[PDB]
Amino acid sequence: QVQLQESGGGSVQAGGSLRLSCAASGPTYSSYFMAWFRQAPGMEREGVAASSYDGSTTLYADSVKGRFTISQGNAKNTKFLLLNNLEPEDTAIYYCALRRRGWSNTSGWKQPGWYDYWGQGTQVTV
Amino acid sequence: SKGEELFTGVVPILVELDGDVNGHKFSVRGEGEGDATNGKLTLKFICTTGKLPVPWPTLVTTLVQCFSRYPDHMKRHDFFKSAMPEGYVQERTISFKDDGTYKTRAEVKFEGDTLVNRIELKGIDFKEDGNILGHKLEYNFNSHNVYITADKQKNGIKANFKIRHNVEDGSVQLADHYQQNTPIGDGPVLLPDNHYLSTQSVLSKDPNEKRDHMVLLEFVTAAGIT
Repeated sequence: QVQLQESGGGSVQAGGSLRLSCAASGPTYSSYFMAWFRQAPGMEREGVAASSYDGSTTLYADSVKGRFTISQGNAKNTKFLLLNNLEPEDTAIYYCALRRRGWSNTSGWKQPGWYDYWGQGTQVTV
Repeated sequence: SKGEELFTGVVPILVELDGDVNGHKFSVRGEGEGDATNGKLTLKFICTTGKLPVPWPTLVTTLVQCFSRYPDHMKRHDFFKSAMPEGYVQERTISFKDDGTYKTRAEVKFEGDTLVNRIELKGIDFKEDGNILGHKLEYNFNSHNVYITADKQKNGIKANFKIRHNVEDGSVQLADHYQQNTPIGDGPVLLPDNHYLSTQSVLSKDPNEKRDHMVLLEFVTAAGIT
């Protein structure tokens, strides 16, 4: 039912920066808790960053070390993830994930089963 | 029945509505508290776009049945709390007699400590000087009984009930409600035997408030089993 535009990957040299995008087209009364996971070559999906619908809660994994920032988009359920100070260890495909189910707390945010709808991702290369 | 535990104590509520009736756009934001232990809701709604193009009483039903009080012997028939925190979808057709029709679609779920109701309302076929568009409705809301039945094939429930709005001329404008509710999540929910919810509401105004607004006080109880 609900659909996922994802954009703005690419390639950079060490230190550079890219901005990922993600928008959810669906019923305009729906809200989503939105995240990005990333998958290294033969390794598993790990959580990177996540943010509630209103931007009121914003969470980052330990690999981020305050280098990455989620910012709220122009429109209802659309957001950007700014990747700063990129290093080769951050090379991967970056998947947008959405949670439509309600939540009491965000303790589960790093599990892929916390979400409901996934993207195809985008490549990020340094 | 595990989500029952989220409604012990007092719960903040946020309501958000985006509406369109015969082309007139408008937004409503509401905030308040609910106390399911006593089946009591206190809320203050504000039209953020300006003057509300419909009478406030016609939006009461659209603007969180999970705050109803279910007696202990009826707990297993409370669908609405069983869906939480994951939440449910609530869809209505509201057919006003010899006037237009509202169609509404809404998500009711938790977003942290707050129970949120986001609504999209669509109104068509309203005569530009009917009781609705011609703001001819009394600022009050009569007591009603909401009859609930199960919808086993959509793992949710249905409800049918009649709302009787008092017209400023002594007559009564009625509004037929058809409603279905579905879990958002996959986890299990309580599906009930036919009961009803008995409701009573008080509407008022905040004297310090200049925006078009509605203060609402509601008391809802479940009844009708054993």
